[PDB]
Amino acid sequence: MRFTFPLMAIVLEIAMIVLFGLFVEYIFFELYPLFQDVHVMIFVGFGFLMTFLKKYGFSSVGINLLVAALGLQWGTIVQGILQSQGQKFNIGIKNMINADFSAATVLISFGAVLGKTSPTQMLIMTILEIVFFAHNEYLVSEIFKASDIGASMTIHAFGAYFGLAVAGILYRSGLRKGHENEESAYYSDLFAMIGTLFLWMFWPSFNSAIAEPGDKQCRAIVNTYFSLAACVLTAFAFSSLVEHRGKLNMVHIQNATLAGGVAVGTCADMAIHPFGSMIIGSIAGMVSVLGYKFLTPLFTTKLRIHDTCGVHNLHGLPGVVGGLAGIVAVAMGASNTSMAMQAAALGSSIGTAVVGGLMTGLILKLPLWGQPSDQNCYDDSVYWKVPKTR
Amino acid sequence: MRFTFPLMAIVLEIAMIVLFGLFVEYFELYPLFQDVHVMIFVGFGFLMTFLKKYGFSSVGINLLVAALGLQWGTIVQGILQSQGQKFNIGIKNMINADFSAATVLISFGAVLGKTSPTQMLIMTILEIVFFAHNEYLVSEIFKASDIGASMTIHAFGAYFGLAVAGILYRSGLRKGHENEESAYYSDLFAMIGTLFLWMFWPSFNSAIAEPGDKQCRAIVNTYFSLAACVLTAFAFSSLVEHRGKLNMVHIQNATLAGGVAVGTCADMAIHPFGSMIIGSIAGMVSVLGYKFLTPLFTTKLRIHDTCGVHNLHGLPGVVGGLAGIVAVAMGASNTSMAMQAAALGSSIGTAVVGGLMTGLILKLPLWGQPSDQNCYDDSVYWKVPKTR
Amino acid sequence: SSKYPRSVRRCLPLWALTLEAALILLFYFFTHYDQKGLVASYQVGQDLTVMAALGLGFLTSNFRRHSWSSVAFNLFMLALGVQWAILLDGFLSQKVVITLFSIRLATMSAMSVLISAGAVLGKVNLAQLVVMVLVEVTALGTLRMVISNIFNTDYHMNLRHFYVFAAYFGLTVAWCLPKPQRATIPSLSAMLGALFLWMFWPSVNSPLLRSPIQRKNAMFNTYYALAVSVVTAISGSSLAHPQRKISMTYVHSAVLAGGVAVGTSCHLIPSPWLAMVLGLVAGLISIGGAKCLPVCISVMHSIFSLLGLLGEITYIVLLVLHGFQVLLSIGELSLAIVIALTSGLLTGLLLNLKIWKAPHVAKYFDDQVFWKFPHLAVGF
Amino acid sequence: DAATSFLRAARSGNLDKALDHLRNGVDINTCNQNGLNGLHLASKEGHVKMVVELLHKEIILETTTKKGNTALHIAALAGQDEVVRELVNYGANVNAQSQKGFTPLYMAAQENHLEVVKFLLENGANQNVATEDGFTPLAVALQQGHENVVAHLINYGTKGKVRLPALHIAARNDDTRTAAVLLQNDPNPDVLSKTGFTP
Amino acid sequence: EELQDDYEDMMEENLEQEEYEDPDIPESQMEE
Ligand SMILES: CC(C)CCC[C@@H](C)[C@H]1CC[C@H]2[C@@H]3CC=C4C[C@@H](O)CC[C@]4(C)[C@H]3CC[C@]12C
Ligand SMILES: CC(C)CCC[C@@H](C)[C@H]1CC[C@H]2[C@@H]3CC=C4C[C@@H](O)CC[C@]4(C)[C@H]3CC[C@]12C
Repeated sequence: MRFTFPLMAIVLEIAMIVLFGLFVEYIFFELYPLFQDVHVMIFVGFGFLMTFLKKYGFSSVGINLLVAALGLQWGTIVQGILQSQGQKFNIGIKNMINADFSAATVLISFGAVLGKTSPTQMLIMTILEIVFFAHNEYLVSEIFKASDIGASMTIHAFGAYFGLAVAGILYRSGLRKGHENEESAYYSDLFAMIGTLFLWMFWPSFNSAIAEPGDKQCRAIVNTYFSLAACVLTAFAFSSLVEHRGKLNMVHIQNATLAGGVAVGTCADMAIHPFGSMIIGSIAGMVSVLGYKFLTPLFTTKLRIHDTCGVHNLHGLPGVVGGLAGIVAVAMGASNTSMAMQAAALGSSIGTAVVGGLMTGLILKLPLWGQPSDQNCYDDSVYWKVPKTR
Repeated sequence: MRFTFPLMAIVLEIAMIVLFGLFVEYFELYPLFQDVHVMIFVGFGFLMTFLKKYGFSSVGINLLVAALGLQWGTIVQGILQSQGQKFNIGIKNMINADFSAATVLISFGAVLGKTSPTQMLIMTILEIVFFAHNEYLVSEIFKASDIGASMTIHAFGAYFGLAVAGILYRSGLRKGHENEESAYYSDLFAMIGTLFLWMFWPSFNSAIAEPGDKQCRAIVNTYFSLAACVLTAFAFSSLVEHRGKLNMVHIQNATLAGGVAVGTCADMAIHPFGSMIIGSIAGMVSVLGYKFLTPLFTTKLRIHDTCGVHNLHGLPGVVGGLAGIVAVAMGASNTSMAMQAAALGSSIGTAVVGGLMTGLILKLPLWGQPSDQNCYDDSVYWKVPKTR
Repeated sequence: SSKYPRSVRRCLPLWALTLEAALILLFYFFTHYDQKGLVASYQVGQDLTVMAALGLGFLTSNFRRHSWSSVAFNLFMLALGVQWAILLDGFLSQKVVITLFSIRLATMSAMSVLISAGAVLGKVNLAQLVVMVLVEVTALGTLRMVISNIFNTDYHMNLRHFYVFAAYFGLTVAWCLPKPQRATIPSLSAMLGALFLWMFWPSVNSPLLRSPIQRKNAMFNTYYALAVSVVTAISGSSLAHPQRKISMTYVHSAVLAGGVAVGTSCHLIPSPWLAMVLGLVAGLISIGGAKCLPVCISVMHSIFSLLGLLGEITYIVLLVLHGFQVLLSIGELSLAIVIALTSGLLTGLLLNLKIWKAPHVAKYFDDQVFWKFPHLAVGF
Repeated sequence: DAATSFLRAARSGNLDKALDHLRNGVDINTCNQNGLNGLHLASKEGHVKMVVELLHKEIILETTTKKGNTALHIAALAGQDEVVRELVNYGANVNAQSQKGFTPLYMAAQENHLEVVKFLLENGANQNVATEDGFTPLAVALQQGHENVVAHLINYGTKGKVRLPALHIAARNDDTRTAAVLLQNDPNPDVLSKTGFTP
Repeated sequence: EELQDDYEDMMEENLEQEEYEDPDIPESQMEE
């Protein structure tokens, strides 16, 4: 109504403080550099990656900051309660990294509904999605006992599919044929390049933070590094291939260059080998560019689901590919654990993402959170003081 | 043909995959690697975003060139070190691959705005071959000390790019170009790359330094060289300009000359005051180069250098090599003086000759080179937004 | 007088080169050189350097036509301040042995000046900033040495007061200056700087902690307090604004609220809930300062000063739990504030001198005063 | 020594010392090594009384420096509003061009001198006169981000001289000194206003 | 203030050209 956003945020913060007081108490310095790289990814990479919209940079980066800052606290609480089964627990560097991972999942989902939601809706979606994500990742890691060290399934596919389901519930007809504000600018694309480059550079730390120290962590770093390297080449090549007169598209360069990092995640600590990691990255970049070119218009115009950042083409399809790659590696016998449990983890991630997104989007649909009108979508001025000068 | 670039990119990537399958097998230096990585992809990438209509090509072709470069440099340096056998991938392989990417990006800065991405892929492959062979010569045959790679990376890349740009000379661009001009927010974006390079250069100069006294010396010397270089670059930028105004080109580039010029002497016992002297001289030399030598190179010598990478990498790299020779003469290191001189000469000569042959290959009208009017324009290879 | 800037072609190069030559000579005469955790110890100082350069330089780049000067002048000030701080902490705490720890401490001394300069950026030229760097570093060193002599604390450990010293020094210098705005892209660059500052502020809250468990607890408290402060600052911005919208300028500084609130006591906070409470209270105080201080020049510097004072007060409250010590700590804080204000007065009176060729008040916040631009008439 | 001291007095605004030097016999048209006479220096430093006195003592109003800058150029670049009004009142050419093609309106527009820009526009300054690089006052104002100058330049357009001719202004105030200077410069006492009336 | 008379419109209004014209000879015919 006016005070809904500050009231909900202060109530949530007081709840976080009470939960931390009731449940949270006080290897660290070895893993802290990797946590710093992950933190920079969460708050700079995603935040500035979503600033490609010419009239939504403020909301992109600021709502990214708000969502991730709330998400680290809420993910700490939920993941710790799940691990301790309801008892008081201590927190270390791993809890910090896992909470940042939960924030990353919420940010991936946010990329689907970017420019069409209010900050209040974003707080609600953060709170609900972290619960769904934490339950799914607990199932995958403890019941299925699958290997998802880079979280192609539990983070990327989950966030993509959960975001798409929220977008379909929130889909607006006036936006199907495009919007005048759903549109990029030169310097906005340069800021998006800041975000893309930081994500691309710090992805090896992202995929290797929770890996077992020694051979597995080094393997994850090397595999992510070379997978991203191959993915850049294939993303550039197919962006040239699919576009008019061979001109490169900044959407592809901003997003599809990270698909190799997304898709190598499940196999990151496995002995895929550098050539095997490179092959997955090349497939990832190809698939991401083709998704951006062909599947996104199909999803928007006929699917009725609008995905602003194209997070499907970066997180969902490369995530499914990463899960498929992990099942193939078990068939290879490079990695332990069963094929059936990897497939179960993939299916559970997708299904829980779609179900939780549908319920969360049904909650977000209510006309109480100050969501923008159709004409005011992708506009900072709905919630921010926008300077007259660009 | 519009399919030249995607076909070349895919063929190069497939060759990379095959070579990795044939030759490659499987933590304290990882933060230093990440510092070097940030330098490679953000500092160099956004340092060339100063051109008003070439930011997309600068940052994106930086990413593409360095991504191809790390793989190809990994392969070439690994085969050189293993003498054709299989080799393992450590953190040092990744650091050295990023170093090869840095060399190619330095050369890219010379021909920025006048080349196609296809030309960039070809130049990446050829230049990495030449650079890796010269670096092997310096490290193993000469056994000279170039821990910060003033000679093997910076001077080599600068003079290689100068040779390429000389071969690719366009008579219509000697007097200038309408697109060859900076913008306000473009210079602001270039400051990002400047700041990141300045912040992380000590890790660049100390990543592969011998652990212990040498690595700490590299860090401290690089830091104080950069600290002195900033002050002297600002002072001389004010000195050479009308009414003492500051030039954003000088502030973006000459402030980094301390990192280049201290590289050979980084792990030597040259003391913080010696590193400060080196950085001060580097800032002076870089500003003077940008002010006076770059117009001389462009107009009279027919060598157009878009980013002025001569004034940042070549002249400060030569100064770094000379400083290494002098430091050896003063007993600051146990390496022979003649070997340092041989490393300097070999770096410059190999860079020049390889750049000539590479530019002769790039001069073939088969790579989608931009026309004279369309130089320094993203719209040749990119879908450009309709507003800034 | 002429609104056209006077030529600095003789003042600025001579000043900078003489400063650099003097620094080199002092380093030659007084500085001297000299394992397993070499990289780990280097990373803390690197994080401080990243914050000082990137976060502080870009945080003030939000001005419409003063982003170049903010970023580049911050870089120049950092480069001068670290060298001068190395020499000064060498002189007042003994030759000068140069270690990574000494570089880290000198970087902290430089960041104090960099924070103070935000209250005066857009109203001074480079030479005035050189004077400010020198005098502020000297004053901070003098304050630390005085506290070490009186209260028997370590000289290096007294650098904890640098938030409150920097805030009041900057406010005082800004008050002495002659009396006199945003754009979207500079606002996004300033957000980049603010994000880097917010992300690495736990490195500000524990460089001086030798013990590992103290560093761990302080880092945890800073991280959680900063998260709470970000949420409170973004949410409550709409309340403290006439148009009920979120102010990006307010967010850029109010994100750091919890970090400042727990800065001097994060090592003594035993549970994350208390740090989270302090971050929430810092965010609420930031809302109130944004809404109330303009009624009673830089408002963000004013709320920074209030938050530094609040951090000192919560240090006083916590130090009893872990009354003569209260009197000693209050005297320490009062001495710090008094020295900050007095040195700020002196710096402002020095900056008002004619010889600095300061910009005309009609030309504040404009890069054209200091920077070359094309197609301009130059000279007379 | 005498001419240099006269130029120093003109720079510092010491009207008594400058008048003493002129009484002694110092050439009023003397200039420094940069080609700046006393009128140029006084216009730079905003010394209105010195500018008026030097105009009354028959200084050449359109004398250019080594850069081609008239006194009006220097006053407009320095942002000296009162000096600009006084020089225009005594017949300064508002459309004068330096060697590089800069006009006083261009200098005022590039320096964000709004009041000078508006006064020059009301006095018939042509905003379409370009430099040797092809830049207009609007172009440089846009490049430097001077939004108020840009807005005023667009809104004015080509309306033209809406102030009276300087001789009409002098006749309205019964000012014989300014009229004498104007008629010394322009010998036409029947200058026409837009309404067709003579002074 | 004190400078409005320097502009052509204000001078035109001050000189009052309408005061040098024969305005009319009104009759106001009684019938209609
Ligand atoms: C690396 C640099 C500093 C030194 C070596 C560069 C030399 C070999 C390069 C740079 C300048 C170059 C010349 C520049 C211009 C021309 C004119 C053109 O119509 C034919 C090529 C020709 C004649 C080039 C030949 C190669 C050249 C002489
Ligand atoms: C680049 C060419 C022109 C040479 C100029 C560089 C000069 C100024 C530099 C390069 C090598 C430097 C020396 C290297 C090593 C030492 C030993 C040390 O214990 C004292 C300083 C001293 C003696 C340095 C002084 C400065 C120095 C002589």
